[PDB]
Amino acid sequence: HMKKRQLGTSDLHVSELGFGCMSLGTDETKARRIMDEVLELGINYLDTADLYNQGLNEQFVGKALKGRRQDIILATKVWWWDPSKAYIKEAVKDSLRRLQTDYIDLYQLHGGTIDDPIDETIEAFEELKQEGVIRYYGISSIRPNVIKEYLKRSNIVSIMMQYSILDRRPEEWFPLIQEHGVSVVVRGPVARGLLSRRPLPEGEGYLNYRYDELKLLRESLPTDRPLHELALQYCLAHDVVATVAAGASSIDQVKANVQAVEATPLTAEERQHIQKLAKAAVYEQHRE
Ligand SMILES: OC[C@H]1O[C@@](CO)(O[C@H]2O[C@H](CO)[C@@H](O)[C@H](O)[C@H]2O)[C@@H](O)[C@@H]1O
Ligand code: NA
Repeated sequence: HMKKRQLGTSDLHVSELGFGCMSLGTDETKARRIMDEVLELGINYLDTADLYNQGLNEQFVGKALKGRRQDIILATKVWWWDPSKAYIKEAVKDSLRRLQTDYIDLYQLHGGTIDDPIDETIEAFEELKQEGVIRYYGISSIRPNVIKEYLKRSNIVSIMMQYSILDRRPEEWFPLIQEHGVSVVVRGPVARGLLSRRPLPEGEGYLNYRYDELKLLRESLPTDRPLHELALQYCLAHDVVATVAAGASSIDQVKANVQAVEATPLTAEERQHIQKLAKAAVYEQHRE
């Protein structure tokens, strides 16, 4: 019942819910148990990169892939900052060794800026792709100047962005991304718990929302779906979004995310109501 979407123009067909950001823990047996359940739910997209400062243990994920690697789409990212070709090419070797596999499906640049050596970076990814060490590459960025450079100059297939009802800054860039045949991978779709059952911490805001505005918005949003489901479905209602990496701290939370993603898509009345009710901010920094 887990649907898939094409990632950009690539041959990667990713589950609409992806898995990432878990302390799979200290015990291998239980980590493998968690992974078996993730895959049983029809999730086929595993991103080992840190999201909100938690990644996936590559040694454990490697052991979970045993016997089924061909059916899983594996993503990773690229201490001493060294922005060279040689660094990008050497970093992926480490992940491959830990993962006990010989290719990565999607290799993603984190920490990019417009002052980086952009041709060198693109060349490193293209050389890895031509050699088959990776199948495709992408970036993780909320900087429009970085995004525009890689859309114009490279063959990225994906951009990972923080995106939710409460952070609609990405939407400005969706037409440009889609015109280039690129997809968005979403992080933070539940706004780190602000679009769930957890209390809004008193007095605290979120981006350009004050506390009182978060309270009013929770209450004014449609109530015929749980808020968590409305949040995930709002992200998915945009064709540019290929997959959402929602946070989880347990198998029960993964199962809740799966149930929400497999719910009925938003209609027009629903998506429009949300667009009108929620702020539509833009990025202030790194625009050009
Ligand atoms: O204030 C003008 C205009 O800005 C919006 C943008 O969403 O609200 C921002 O400004 C308010 C007044 O300073 C803040 O209370 C609010 O937190 C902030 O987002 C609009 O709501 C408002 O019309
Ligand atoms: Na614009």
